[PDB]
This record gives sequence, C-alpha cells and structure tokens, in this order.
Amino acid sequence: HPETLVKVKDAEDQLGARVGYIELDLNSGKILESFRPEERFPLTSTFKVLLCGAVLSRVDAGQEQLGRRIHYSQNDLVEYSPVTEKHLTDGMTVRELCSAAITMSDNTAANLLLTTIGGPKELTAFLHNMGDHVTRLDRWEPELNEAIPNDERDTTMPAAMATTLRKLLTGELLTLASRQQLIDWMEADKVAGPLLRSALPAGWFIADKSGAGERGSRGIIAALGPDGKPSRIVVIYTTGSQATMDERNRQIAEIGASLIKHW
Ligand SMILES: [Cl-]
Repeated sequence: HPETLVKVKDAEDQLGARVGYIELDLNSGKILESFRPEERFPLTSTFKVLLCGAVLSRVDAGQEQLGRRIHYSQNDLVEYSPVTEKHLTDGMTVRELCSAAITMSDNTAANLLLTTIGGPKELTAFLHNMGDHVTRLDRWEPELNEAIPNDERDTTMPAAMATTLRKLLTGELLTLASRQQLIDWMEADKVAGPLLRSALPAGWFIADKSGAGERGSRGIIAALGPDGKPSRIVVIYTTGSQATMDERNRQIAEIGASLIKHW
C-alpha cells in the first residue's frame, strides 16, 4: 500500500537518517512496496539468520550435524552472549548454537557457528553461491556492528536481504526440514519485542530477526501474516540516526503498525 511509504518517509524525517524498506510476496517473490531497496545498510544481528541458513545447507549436504557438540572457553566469549556464557562446562550442539544465535542474538554462538563454516568469507561465499551478490560479512562479533558511514563491510540492501530470506524459507535451496527449522527458530525470537511484534495483533504469525549496532544502526527481517501463517516478508533497516534506542524502536514499530493497518 502506498500509504505505508508515507509512514516510512516520516520515520526518515523523525530519525534524521535513511530507512530502507521492502515488503515482498512470500509465494511469488514479487516486490509489493519498497523504499531505498538498493541502498546498503549494516546487517548487525540480522546476518545470524543467513549464518544458520549456511549451517543448515551444510547439514543438508552431510558436512555438518545439528547434534554435534562444541566445547569452548571463556576466551571465546564476547559481549552479548547470554546463552553461551552459561554452557562453558557442557558445551552446546550446533542446533543449540543456532537457537541461541537467532532467538537470543547470542554473539559467541554466531562466532562459534562462523568458525564451523570457515569464517565471514565463507558466509559471503555461501550468499554469493545462492544468487545474492550484494550481501557480505567481513568481520566477526562484535566489530561487525561498527556501522562506519559508507563502509560496505558487513552490509546488505533491503531488496537483496528480502529475496535471500525468501529463498532460505521457501526454496529447494534447503530441504523442507531445514526450511522449517530456520523459520521455527525465527518465530521463537526473544529479542525483537519493541519492533514489529509490538504492533502485531493477537493471532498473527511472525518469524523475525532484529539487529542493533553502532551509530544508530537498527534493522529487522521478518516473515509474517494473518491467521497464524506467514504470507509476506518485510525487511527494515536504518543507520546514522542520533535518536535514542526507544525512538528508533518506536519508528520501526510504527512502520509495522502502518503495514498491518494497510495489509
Ligand atoms: Cl568446528
């Protein structure tokens, strides 16, 4: 709906910074609405979903096992590791790392998973290898969150991220089992409350991943829809703003309410 873009433009005005927006049909992949679809923004923690899509693709290919256990040490823990910091003794399985990376945005869990696939370069190669020549991961947690203005390291564009997410949730890229696990982890997201979830009416489905970093960077990727099933993908990114976190959350929640109102 073109009225949703009026709210997207208003978010830009309120944040004093760029906002990129894409709403996609889940079934056809068609772009329904877009704003700055081809401009780069920092991935921050939204890359965690792409990381576990690359992990799941290796599982599908018999090179990795969801039940494999990894052990690690205090020297591996970086900031914002609420789950991994609790399992130093027992270690965690690849499945439990993905869960922590997606549902809790656990940073050491992302680094551990990155090491399983050969680092940021290999994530970028996975994305390159599934048709996405835009999205790129260059660094590890936490430095990937730096959001230096005009730096293309650790960035995507709203349209590239939206079509990639759709290919991960729907294509024959991944087996049914893998596609269902990725979305089930997204649906279990615990750290994106004040964004699209705060505008979502009772009974609607949402599977999302949010991100926050430095210099006002903030974003969210989602599969959502009425009647307890996803029917659309939405991607929202912003960076640069000096507005506080509460105000960035509110602008994204208001984009979400406007999208719902105009569904
Ligand atoms: Cl490993």
